[PDB]
Amino acid sequence: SFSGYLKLTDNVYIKNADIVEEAKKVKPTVVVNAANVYLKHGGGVAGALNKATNNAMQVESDDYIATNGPLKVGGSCVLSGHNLAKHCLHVVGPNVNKGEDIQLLKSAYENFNQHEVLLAPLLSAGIFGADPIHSLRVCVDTVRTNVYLAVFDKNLYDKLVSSFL
Repeated sequence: SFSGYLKLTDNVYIKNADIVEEAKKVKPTVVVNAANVYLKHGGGVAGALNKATNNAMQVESDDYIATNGPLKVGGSCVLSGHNLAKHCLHVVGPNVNKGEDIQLLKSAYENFNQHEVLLAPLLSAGIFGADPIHSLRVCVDTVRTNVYLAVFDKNLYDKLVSSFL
C-alpha cells in the first residue's frame, strides 16, 4: 500500500513524491489527474501522467470529449487508470492563470468524496496558478475520504508541512 506519508488530518496524508512514480509503485484504485475541461494533457501533472501511459490516456480522453463534450471547471470524470491505477479521476480545478474563479476549487475537491481512497496532486497548484497553501487548506476542509497527496517540489512540500495549521 502507501508508504512514507506524513499524516496531516484524520483522512489527509502528504508526501514529497512524483505522482507518476508513486502511481507505478502503488497502482492505486484511483489516481487523480489535474485535468483541464478539454482533457488535453499537455503539461504539469496531466502531461506527466499521460506520458507515463504512452499517450493512451490522451487517446481515451479525446474519445470521451468527442462523445460528451468538455467538462465543467470544478467537475470530473472517471476514466481508465491504464498502467498507473485502476481508474483515473480527471478533476478540473480552476486555472487562475486563465482567470477562472478560485471559489471553484472547493467544488473540484468535492469530486474526491465519491472515492474511498485516492492518490492525488494539489488541485489548481503548479501551472494552474493558485496558492498551494490555499489548495491544501481547501483539500483538508472539503475532502472526507482518504486522500494521499503527492507534492513533486521538495521546497514546496517543506513549506506546506511547516505552514500547515
